[PDB]
Amino acid sequence: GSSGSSGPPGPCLPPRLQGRPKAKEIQLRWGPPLVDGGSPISCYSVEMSPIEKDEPREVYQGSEVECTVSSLLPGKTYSFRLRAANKMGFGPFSEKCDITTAPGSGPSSG
Repeated sequence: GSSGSSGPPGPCLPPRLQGRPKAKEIQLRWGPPLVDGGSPISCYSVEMSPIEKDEPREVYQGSEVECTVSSLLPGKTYSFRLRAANKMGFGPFSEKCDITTAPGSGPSSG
């Protein structure tokens, strides 16, 4: 029994830093939201921003729930967010999760 009308997905959850972060890169792993606005999600969007300065910019966008950010600074924190989109549109971002990159280290493997 329909209630009203479909729409964008609710506030998704914050991405969980996958494995271990890097100097200028970081891995994340999130999942599908509970409230898809009634419609089956289509694509997600991760907007990262340097806690230091409010400069949010879509760093990832696809159908997967796990990606790897790059072009960042080591020993520095970065507020990441998450948002899902459906046939209706994009919804609100998730809780800004602050993640501190690596202090800069590692062997020479290529």
